[PDB]
Amino acid sequence: LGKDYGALKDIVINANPASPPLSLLVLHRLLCEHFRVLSTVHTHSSVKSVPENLLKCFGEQNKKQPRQDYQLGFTLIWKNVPKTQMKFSIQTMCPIEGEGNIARFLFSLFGQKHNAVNATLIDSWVDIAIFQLKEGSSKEKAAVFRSMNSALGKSPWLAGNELTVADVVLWSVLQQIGGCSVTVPANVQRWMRSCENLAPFNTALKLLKL
Amino acid sequence: TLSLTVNSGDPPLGALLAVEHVKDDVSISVEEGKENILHVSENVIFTDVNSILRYLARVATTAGLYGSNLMEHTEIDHWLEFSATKLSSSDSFTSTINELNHSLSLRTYLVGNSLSLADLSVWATLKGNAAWQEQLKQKKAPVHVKRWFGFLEAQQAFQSVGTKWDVS
Repeated sequence: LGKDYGALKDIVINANPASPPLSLLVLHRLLCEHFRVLSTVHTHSSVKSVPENLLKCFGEQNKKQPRQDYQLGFTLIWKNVPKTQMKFSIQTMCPIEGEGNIARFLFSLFGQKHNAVNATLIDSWVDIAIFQLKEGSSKEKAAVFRSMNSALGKSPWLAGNELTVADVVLWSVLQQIGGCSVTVPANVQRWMRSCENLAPFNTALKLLKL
Repeated sequence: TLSLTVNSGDPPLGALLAVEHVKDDVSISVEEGKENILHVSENVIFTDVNSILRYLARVATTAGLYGSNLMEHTEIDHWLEFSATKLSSSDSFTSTINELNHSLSLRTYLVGNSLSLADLSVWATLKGNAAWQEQLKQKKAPVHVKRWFGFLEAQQAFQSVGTKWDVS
């Protein structure tokens, strides 16, 4: 923890309202638990309308503001983009595309230190959520559940004894998978309930429906 | 030590470039095989190419392949996904290659002014993309991408991996 190497402040996220990034919302609630965050929602002029729940996903904004105080600025822009995108004040950093990459960045702000093996495992799970689970066949999804269930019989969270960005992204992607029935194995069921018991997880999930 | 098995019939040039740019820092052998497996230890293997690249970049703290800070790290993550998704589809390739060209217009390497996993990943994926080859031979490749791709290809590490492993 520290956060002032090259001090950046305002994080901008462009997201398509037809595809709300649930992992980023969960992450946003989590950051708020550790940092003083100033949160704003805009609608880019390339988007005609936006559902009310999405317009006010940062609604618990009625609170008195430190104003002077803010550590991080988090601006969500509903925009007609093909892929969720994060931008910074800095010209040197390219726009970051993909919620998995944005999630990795945001979770890293918590300072969690990992060794080579475990950091790479965490990254692996995020890739699986994005490249296999997000848009895979019924068979590809069944194979993900099997891997998760095996891992979750060995540790309480996907990468070990602590919540990591792996749990955030995979749980989120699972909630937005909607079309065809598949059945969840028992270690995955236990882990889902472990996730849902956390305030940031369930409040962000409620936001997604009216 | 570290052992990488590769699919000899379809080698992961990116991972092999990483092994090449890393060999002076960590002991690692390459085995012929029919799939990509990085054996780290008894209970630890990585089988997907981006995970293999990440792990190698992380244990080789001399090579600097995962950048020098959180922002460069995040840019490298961006490029790893770019090559695995957009650049692997050969679908809306023209738009994807034009995005890559735009990004390289003011850069020499993709991230932080030195060689990183971003370069290895995107280069390897580009070499294996038929639409890229069909652009080069037909003199339609975008200027900056051609410039950066030729630069890497003329490096001795790239020429060495190409000669040994590249199945024309």
